[PDB]
Amino acid sequence: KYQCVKLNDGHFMPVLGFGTYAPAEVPKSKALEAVKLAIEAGFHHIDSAHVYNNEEQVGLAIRSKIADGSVKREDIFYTSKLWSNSHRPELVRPALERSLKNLQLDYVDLYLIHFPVSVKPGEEVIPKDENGKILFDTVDLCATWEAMEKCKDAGLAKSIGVSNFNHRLLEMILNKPGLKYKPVCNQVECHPYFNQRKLLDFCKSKDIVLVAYSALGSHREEPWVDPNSPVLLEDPVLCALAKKHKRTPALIALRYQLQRGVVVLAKSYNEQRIRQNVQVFEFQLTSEEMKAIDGLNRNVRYLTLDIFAGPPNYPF
Ligand SMILES: NC(=O)c1ccc[n+]([C@@H]2O[C@H](COP(=O)([O-])OP(=O)(O)OC[C@H]3O[C@@H](n4cnc5c(N)ncnc54)[C@H](OP(=O)(O)O)[C@@H]3O)[C@@H](O)[C@H]2O)c1
Ligand SMILES: CC1=C(CC(=O)O)c2cc(F)ccc2/C1=C\c1ccc([S@](C)=O)cc1
Repeated sequence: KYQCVKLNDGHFMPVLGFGTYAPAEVPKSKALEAVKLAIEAGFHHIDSAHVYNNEEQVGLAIRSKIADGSVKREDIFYTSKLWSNSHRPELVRPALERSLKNLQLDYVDLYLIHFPVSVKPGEEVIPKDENGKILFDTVDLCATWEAMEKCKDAGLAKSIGVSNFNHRLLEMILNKPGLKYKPVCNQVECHPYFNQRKLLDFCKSKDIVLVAYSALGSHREEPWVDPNSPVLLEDPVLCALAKKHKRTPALIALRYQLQRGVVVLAKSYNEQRIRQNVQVFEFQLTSEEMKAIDGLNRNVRYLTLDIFAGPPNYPF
């Protein structure tokens, strides 16, 4: 057994997920080893994406742990994400199918619209013209969503949701004429320096689960994250709580999200830290402790993805 939350489509999501994105100079071979270790350690939820260029490796890890008897498919919750070169409705299903072919899995547990800004179709994930300008596309995300809905009806994705959607964009889905399935989740950046209280409350009001990414304060990889940004795990309140509980500031940050009703992801490729992260289920924080962490909030967004800024659907 393991701790899960019931989603608004009746499916269940394990409340601690393993993040698999790593910076491009980390060999992709490391994702295979990391995901096996995560499963060994007790992660039952794995988070990936077409754009991470690791599905072949993450799929092999998963297949390997099923084929060797360590786990059944039904006790792995695997997430993929639809990349912005395949937002046009007729391209959605084929993108899910290529992900599944690369994974050698029959279905994904969850399939997300990765990012609301669309780019031109084709093999290149960031297509650019000869002058280096990103080739943006104009796509109605309500039509993208209908195509997602069909992928759920075909059984290829058990559940569907979104990522990096703001209030306006969620409403655009929620208020869609003929809407068949709400998003089960909105995966977004969330941590004690950016606690997303406002959007969290909105999502709760609509029974959408907020899935927190960069919950340990991000990979901090340039140029995507401003190296001047404060180091979350160096926070003195988190480090003092850690010290007090004989845990680590990472565990404190992760426990904070579980108690506030958020599903939390944690990436690590390091064997010790992978094992340590499942200890989030071994301790609890008091109301006073929780309030102290709410106090750390400071409007710090680490991951702007501002290479996609300009178009109206840029969410930040
Ligand atoms: N939907 C989206 O657009 C989106 C955006 C960003 C991320 N994500 C997903 O969310 C996942 C997590 O976000 P993310 O990678 O920014 O990083 P994140 O989990 O905040 O973690 C960042 C850093 O924490 C380190 N770490 C892990 N456990 C630790 C521990 N116990 N003590 C000290 N350090 C620890 C990792 O290094 P080691 O590997 O060496 O441990 C990693 O570099 C990604 O892999 C991806 O699946 C999705
Ligand atoms: C959407 C996305 C994210 C968020 C995530 O982890 O889900 C991400 C995070 C990073 F630190 C760097 C890139 C990405 C990214 C997509 C992406 C963009 C350009 C490239 S390069 C120019 O080919 C590769 C990937």
